[PDB]
This record gives sequence, structure tokens and C-alpha cells, in this order.
Amino acid sequence: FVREDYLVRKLTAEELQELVKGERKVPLIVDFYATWCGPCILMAQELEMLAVEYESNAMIVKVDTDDEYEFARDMQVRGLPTLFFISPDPSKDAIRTEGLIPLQMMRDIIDNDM
Amino acid sequence: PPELRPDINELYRRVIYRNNTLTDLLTTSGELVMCQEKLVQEAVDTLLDSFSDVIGRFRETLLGSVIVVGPSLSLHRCGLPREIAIELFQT
Amino acid sequence: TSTIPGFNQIQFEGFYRFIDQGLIEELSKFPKIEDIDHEIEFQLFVETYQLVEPLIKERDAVYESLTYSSELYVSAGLIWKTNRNMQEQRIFIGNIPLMNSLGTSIVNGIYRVVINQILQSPGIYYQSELSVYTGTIISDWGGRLELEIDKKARIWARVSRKQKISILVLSSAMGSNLREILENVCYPEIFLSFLLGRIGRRNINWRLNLNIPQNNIFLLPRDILAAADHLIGMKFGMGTLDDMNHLKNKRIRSVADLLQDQLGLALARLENVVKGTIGGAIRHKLIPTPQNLVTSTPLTTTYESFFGLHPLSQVLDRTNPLTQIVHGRKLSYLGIGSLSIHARIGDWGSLESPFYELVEKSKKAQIRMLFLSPSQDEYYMIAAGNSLALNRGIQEEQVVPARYRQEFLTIAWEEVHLRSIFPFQYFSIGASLIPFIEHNDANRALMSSNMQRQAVPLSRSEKCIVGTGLERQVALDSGVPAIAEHEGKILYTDTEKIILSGNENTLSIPLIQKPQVRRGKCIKKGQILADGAATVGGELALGKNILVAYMPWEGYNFEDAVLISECLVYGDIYTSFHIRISQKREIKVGDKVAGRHGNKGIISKILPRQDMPYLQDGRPVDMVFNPLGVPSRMNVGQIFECSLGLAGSLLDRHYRIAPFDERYEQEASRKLVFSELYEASKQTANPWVFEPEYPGKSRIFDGRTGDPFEQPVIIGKPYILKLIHQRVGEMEVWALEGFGVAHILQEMLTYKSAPESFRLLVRELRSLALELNHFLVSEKNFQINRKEV
Amino acid sequence: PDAVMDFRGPDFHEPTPNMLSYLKENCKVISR
Amino acid sequence: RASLNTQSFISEASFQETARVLAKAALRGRIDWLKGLKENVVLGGVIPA
Repeated sequence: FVREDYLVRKLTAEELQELVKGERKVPLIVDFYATWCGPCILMAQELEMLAVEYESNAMIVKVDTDDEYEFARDMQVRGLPTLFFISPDPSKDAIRTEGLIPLQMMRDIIDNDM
Repeated sequence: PPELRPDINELYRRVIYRNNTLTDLLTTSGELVMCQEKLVQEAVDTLLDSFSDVIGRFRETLLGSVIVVGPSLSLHRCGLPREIAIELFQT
Repeated sequence: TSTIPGFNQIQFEGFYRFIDQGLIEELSKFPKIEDIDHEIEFQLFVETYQLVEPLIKERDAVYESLTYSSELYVSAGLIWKTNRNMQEQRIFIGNIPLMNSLGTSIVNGIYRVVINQILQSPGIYYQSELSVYTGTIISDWGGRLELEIDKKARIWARVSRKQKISILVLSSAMGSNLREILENVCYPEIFLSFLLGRIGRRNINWRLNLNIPQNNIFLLPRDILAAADHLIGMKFGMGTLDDMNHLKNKRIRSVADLLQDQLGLALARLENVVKGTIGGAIRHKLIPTPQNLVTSTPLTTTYESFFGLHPLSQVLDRTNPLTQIVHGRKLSYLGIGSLSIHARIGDWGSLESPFYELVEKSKKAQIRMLFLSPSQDEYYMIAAGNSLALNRGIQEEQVVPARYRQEFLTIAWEEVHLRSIFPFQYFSIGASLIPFIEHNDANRALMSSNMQRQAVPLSRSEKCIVGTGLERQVALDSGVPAIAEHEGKILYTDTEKIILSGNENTLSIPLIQKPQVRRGKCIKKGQILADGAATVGGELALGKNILVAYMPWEGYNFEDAVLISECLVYGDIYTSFHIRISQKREIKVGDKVAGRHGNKGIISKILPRQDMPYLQDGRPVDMVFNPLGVPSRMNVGQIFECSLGLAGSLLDRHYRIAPFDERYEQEASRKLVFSELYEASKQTANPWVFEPEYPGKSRIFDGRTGDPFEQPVIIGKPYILKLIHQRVGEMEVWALEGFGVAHILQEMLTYKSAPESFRLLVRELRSLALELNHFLVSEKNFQINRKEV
Repeated sequence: PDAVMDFRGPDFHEPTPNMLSYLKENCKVISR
Repeated sequence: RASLNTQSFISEASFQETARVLAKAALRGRIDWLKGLKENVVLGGVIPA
């Protein structure tokens, strides 16, 4: 076996609707990157580090807005790098963050707001 | 003598074998004798030119420290290290 | 494409190709084997080929002095008679040596690397001998075939110096008649007036514009007909001669092709071993399938003799992390040079380099990097210029230096096809590690490479203040640092091991290094865990940043001798460990040091700290190079490295200057250096660092006097590397006898080792049946005394 | 200085796999 | 050709064409009356110079 080089998992918009409708044990982080975007090179590395640091205690996934542009617009995304933190409790409001937020702000949100 | 040849030993062995076979065919009881005479000639000629491939000994057997620049030497002096001099002058 | 390739990838992709096809390819050529009585038959069922992993791990094989190897098994049919006299046993065919990931094979305990071989490419070539138009097919077996015209055509094919036949006669022997020649050649009345492997097939098709299908791997007679037709073309001048020495006409054989050849030899030996054992089975009966009629000897001993003896299998130069990489990228004509940083061996054995493509408006390309061999890249206008020029015209019509065919020329951007965008594209690894290389005479680029390949790893290695950014690539690909194999949080770290936990699974990584991770760190898969010998922070760290002045001292730095401070002995700064038991080798008089610019020198003097020259900040300099070396070897780049290294020492900045920064801007390197010198000055309030009157130089003081030397001395903190460490000749005989000093000559040639060697001379001539007889004549008595010979 | 290179950064090749791990993954070499 | 026509046959043989020189000189029974340097260093002499 050779261990896969990346942990942040790309989803389609429908696979994301499935993942949000189904019950979750852990916070879901959704990254709306796009591959032409400069800051997304950095955000992808921050999210890879977050995805290692939290192991199975967070579900970190990404959605390329080249593919799911209308879904990004319906998510009220107004730019990239953008990130949703969706609580496992479905009553709570999700948090959208915009720009390269620090990895410590990601940890803060995941530990204290989700 | 073997002390001067401790590849040519194969040639000497071949000549010895061919010559002894030729003597045996001469003595034990003619075109095969002639054939062995030919092969002896070929063996000896190969062995002479081989000696010609050894002939070069004039250059190979008859003929044939890192330096540090030191301002404190005189034009006629050199500095000879202890570790070398103790070998050079041992006698 | 997007990034500098892994340096070992050329080996890696070669070895994987050998596994991915070379095994099938070579096993498929194993024939059915038939007995002498035509009743018993043996064959390998190649479809069952199975490499089982090495049962011994690398670190055990190297310790036990063994070969780290996978075991090849194949099922083998053997019909001992008709009907059920059949066995189809799975048999062990033998060990194939496996490559370790950094590109080396452990063979009988010693790391070996297979040097790449350069050969003349298969195909067809035309030489103008002396005009004597001379065609030559090269098959990939190395077999020549020659065609010639000297006058009035009458083309001969040549087989030997006494064997030439007209090509219509050869074609008749190949079964092609004059009607086929007439139909299949462009100039048939000229002909009538006379009355290869896959790479070879490709190159002959390309060079002759033929369209023979690839499955015709061998030479066809129509290939020779086309070669003669093109030779008539050359005679008229409807073509060009080919230059054989040019790099475009070379191919590279990697580890893949040599290992595949050695599998071919091993299987041909297996064929002889099966034939001989079937013989013993057909004469002594013996036992069927004892394992089978196969021994392990052919493969195992073929590969181990390849590694032991073949000139292209060489012990890995484990001297330092750079040489471990560079060795596996050598390119030898025997069986030299080294592959450029971005070079890739293509699927046809050509060496390909990446070029950005300027397709403008029509096409919708996805990836705009081509890879092109020197055969292709001459038919493109490659520019190396920049788009940073504008005029009352337009950017498209702005002209730049470009390369087309073998020529250099100036063309508009509108005409340019490709851009050579990467800085390191043409450099070897050693040349890429030299900052400001464009300011050093290229003659020394090889030498300055060699210097780094002689640098001893130092205890307390240290990152260079000025670099190029390839120290990272070298550290990563050397495999001397412990790279993580799996993501996770760190659990434990000491001198013996690192421990990871991730994906809720643990991994233990023993160190054979110092841990860079804190025990609380979290690690992504391929990040560094521990630095190796001569790495720091995952950068190559072959040397130390030594405070240096370039001034002629009182001869102890005569013609690139070097003075060092006693502090270099105090600080263990150049203390190495040499293992035999180990010895703590300090730096000494007569040790060799070099900068990366080819500024080598030998330590002649070690002075106490207060005898050194000292700066206006009071610090004594730690070495004194001599400046006459700078125009001697023409290396102005080191003065930049000096000045900016000083800046980096004072600003606490490292610098990673990619070559040819002058492409942005003229004087760009001077601007960087002077800018950072001025920043270091004004931030540290050291106004002597940037003296505007003579920037980069300063007045410095004699530690034995306190007076300043009256002219400013160039000062720096360059990166200095410590390097690794009786025939009486005929020209000495000529010199001694020129002095007439002939008793010394007699001593040197006789009793220091008639003379016994003249006895040998006479004895061997006497053994040739020639009497070399030595006489001397008594002057008194005329007696002919025979010498003792 | 004391910066440690992120070999996972965007100007490095993807981590080279262990040759045995890679051959096993591609089902080219077998364990049992 | 000035060497290989220099009367001291050892200066010829130790230069080039050694077997041809020796063959001719032995058929000629040639005398190298030892003088000059190249032909003297082989015999380990005091150099006639």
C-alpha cells in the first residue's frame, strides 16, 4: 500500500447535499477553492494541515467553483478563498469566512463555534 | 624461470603440449605428424609475436606530500615535515 | 512540467519501466526447449511471472552483506511424454535486484548506481567523406550498414573493405526486382543506369519520411531502396549531411535498458542450463520437476556479475548528500556529462527539455509546456528574452534574441514559438547550486561543481546565507533527511527514532540525523522529520559562513594560499568525523577549502585571533583570501556572495537567488547586493558595511599593528566548504642528465630500487633467442672482458 | 534563518513513494 | 627517421619499432659502442656526459 498524498476530499455539489442532509458527528469544513486562484494555493495547504491536525475529528472537504459555480453562488459565496464551517448540530447557523484566515482561526471556529 | 613470469604461461604450456604430442606421434608407432608440426610452428610464432607484446619494458621496468608555499623560507630552503623526514632518513 | 522534477525520478521511472514491461518483454523471448530425441518439451508460461518481495529488508541486507532483491517465479510446462506426463510446476527463476527509492541497488552489501550510457542513436546518417556521399544505417544493436557514392552514382552497398555490391544486386538478393525498384524510387532511371529495433524504425521513418508501419521492426529492403534514393538526393544536393557528434543524434540508455539486457543474457544462460539439464534427464532419467529443470544460478549470478563488473554500475559516492544524487545522473560514453535539472528521458531514449509554448489565439491548449529533444527543439524559434520592452509600436513586434536551427538570431515576439522559462533549465545540479553563476566564467562552472562534490559533511552543518533555492531540492532528493512516509501527529522523538501517529495508526521511523520536529508537531505526508548529515532545515549544508577578507597578506596567501584564524579550530567550525572507530579531524595547515565559485585555496597559516586583520566593528576576520585569484579565474560572483552574505549576517536574512536575475533588469544583482548592504548598514548602524565611496569594501586594520591598510579591502561572509582528502619519470631523467648531475641519475635509476632490471632486459631478449652480450675493453691490455650479464 | 523547508509546498514535486510500496500498490510485486 | 637511424641501436629500439630494430641489428650483428645518454641509462651507467 502507498498512502494517499492528500486528505482534503473534493466533492460534487450533490455529494455535498448528501453530506449536509445526513447526520454528522463532526464539523464539516467546505472549501470553495478554484484552481486558477492564487490564494487557493495557500488555502489548500492550510486546509491540508488542518485535515491532518484534526484527523477524524473534522470533515474537511472542498468544492471547485469551476465545476459548482451556481452552487457557490447559491451558497452566497462572494469570492475565493472562502470557507464554510457547518456544525454537526443542524440547528446552529453555519459560519462563512472569507480570505486567508489563520489556521488558528480555523481551530478557534472548529473548537469553540461548531 | 617462473620467477620472471609468476598469460605467457598458457603459451609455454601450449608449446610444451604440442611438442610432446608431436614427439609421441613421431615415436609411438604422417600427415597428422605434419599437422602437429604446423600447429607447433603456429604456437611458437604466437609466443614470439607474446614476447613482442611484452616488448614497454624499457619504459616500464628499466626507466620508470602536498606543498605549502612558505614566505619564511629562503630561496634555497624547504620545510621537511617530521612525519616524512623520519621515514626518509631512517638509515 | 510545473516544477523541478525529482532528481532520482529518471532512475525511478526507468526501473519501473523495467518492471512494467522489461520482464514481460524478456521472458516472452524464452523459447520452447526441445530434447535431442524430439519427444520432451519445456516452456515457461510467462503469463505467470511473479515477483515476491524481498524477504530481507534493505537495512538488513546492507548489514549482512547481501543483495536486496525480489524473487521472480514462473510456472513451467514440461511434457515428459504424451498425455498426462505433465507437471506445470511454479518454479523459482531467480533474484532480480530491486532499486531503492533514491535510485540505488544494494548488491552484496554495497550500494551501487547504474550510470546512464550515451550512444549514437539508431537510424540513418549521411557523411560527406573525401565528395564521397556515404549513407550509414545504425541498428539499435549497434550494427552498421554502409552505402556509398564516389562518382557517377553507381551506388555500392559496402559490407567489408573487399566486399562491395551494387544496390540493385543486393535488392535482387533480397528478392526485389528492377520493376519494384522502378515503381518504388523517385529517380528510377538513375538506379537503372547502374546496370533495427523500434527506435531504429522510428528514426529511419522520420529521416526518410517513410510510412512503414511500426510493426515492421526489422529493416525492409524498401528501407535500403529509400536510403539509396535519399543518397542520390544528397549527390544532387537535395538534402543535408548529418553531424554525428551533435547531441541531437544521441540516445540515453538508463538503468532500465541495461537491466533488461542483463535479463536477456540471464535467460540465454537459462536456455543453455535447461538444454543441458534436459540432456542429463534424457541420458540419466533422474527425477522430474525437482523444483524443475532450472537453477537459480543464471539470473542471480548474471545480475551480480553485471553489478560487480560492468563499467556503468558504480559504488555510490556517499561522500555528501550532493554526490549521492549527482552520481545517479551521470551520463557516460563508455560501455562524460550529467543531465540538466529539467531534462527528461523521453519514450524513445531522447533527452527532452521543457519549453513554454506561445500559441496565440486559435488553439485551446490545456498544458502549454512541451517537452522537446534537441532534435525537435532546433525546428522551433526558442526565445530566452523577456516581454519587458515597449515602444511606440507594440509588444508583438518587439525583438528578442532567439535560437532557431543551430543558429542564434534576433526575431520579433510575433515570430517566437517557444520560451525557455525556467532558470535552471540548462544547468546540472552542481552548477545550479552556485549563486550569481552568470557572473562566473563558465569554464570554471565544471570546476566549481567538482568542488562541491568534494565537500566533507561537517559536524554542526550550517545553511548558506546566499543560495539558489536548489539546496532544498538536493536535501529532499538525497534521502539523507528522514522524510515522513505518513501524515500524523508526532508522538516521540530522540536520537534513535521518530514516532508518528495518524489515520489512528502508528509508524516508527528509526534514525541511522537529528529531529527537526518538536514532540507536539503535526506533519503532512512528505514533510521533513529529521535533518541528515550536511543538511540543516532541509537545505544542503556543505559548508560554513566564514567572515573573510580578500587582501594579499605577507605571502602566506600567495597565489590562493589561505590564512585562517585559530577560531576555526576553537569552534569546531570545520571539524569532521571520519569513520574507519572515528577520528575528530580538525582543520589543519594544508587542508583544502573552496567557495562554491571555484575559489579554492589551501590553508598555509593559522593565526591567533588577535593577529588576524580586524574590521571596523573590531571583529577579526576568520579567513584572508588573496584577490589575485578573482581575475585569475574570473569569478566576480563570489564578491557578490561575499557582500550579500555580510548583509545576510547583519539583517538575519537568507537569500535564494535564482540565476540570471539580470533578466529582470540590468545590474539587477548589483542592485540587490547594494540594497541589502545599505539596509544592513542603516539597520545595524554599521556605516562601514556600505561605504558609499567604494560600496562593499571597507578599510580594515592590521591586528599586529592597529594601523589601517591604506586601501579599502573587500569583505564578506562567503560560504566556504572544506574539501575531502615513487616513479622516476623519463622527463626527470632528461632533466637530471641536462644538469649533467648524472650520479644522482645513476642512484635514482639503479641502487635506489649491470642493474637487475638490465639483467631482466637481457634475460628476456636471451629468451627471445637473441644474445645481448656486454663487453668492456681493457684500456691497458685490450682484453675483451665480458660483463656479468 | 531557522526556517525549515516545507517540502509539501507548491514548488516541490509530489512525495516520491517507496519503490516497494509503489510496486506493491501497482500489483507488480506480491507479499504472499 | 633520424631516430631509428641512430647508430646506438638501443636508442632506436627503446624509441620505436623495437622488434624491427632488434631483428635487423641482430642479423647485422651490430655493435652499439656505448656512447650517448639514452642508450646508457638502460645499462645503468654513469652517463657519458
